[PDB]
Amino acid sequence: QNEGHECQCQCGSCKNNEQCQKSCSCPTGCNSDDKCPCGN
Repeated sequence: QNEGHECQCQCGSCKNNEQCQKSCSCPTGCNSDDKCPCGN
């Protein structure tokens, strides 16, 4: 499915890969590379 959730993380590292967009494992707060726990 969208095995993560709606990522929407304002991190460039997120905001590029539609993989993480739906398959990201970060909290809503993740809008900073510093605090990007994303497995993509």
